Amino acid sequence: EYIKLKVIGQDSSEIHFKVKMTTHLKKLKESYAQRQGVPMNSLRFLFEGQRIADNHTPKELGMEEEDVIEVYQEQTG
Amino acid sequence: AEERIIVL
Repeated sequence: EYIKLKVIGQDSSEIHFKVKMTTHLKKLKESYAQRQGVPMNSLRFLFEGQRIADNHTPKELGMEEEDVIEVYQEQTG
Repeated sequence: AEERIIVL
């Protein structure tokens, strides 16, 4: 039982991910970062403006089909 | 850009 999530980057590009309700979102963050060629934790991934932790899952965050995750650069000093 | 779906 998968849902599809839509990850939108700083340049408005999109990558979609098919995940289970039990998938640890670390897997999504790592995959996205790998495809951008940057370290995972150099980015911040937000769902409804709130930061996604490594061991969050779609179930824990109440995500549904076609929900959007936004990706921003990490904030700096 | 083409559609990109990654299955985890």
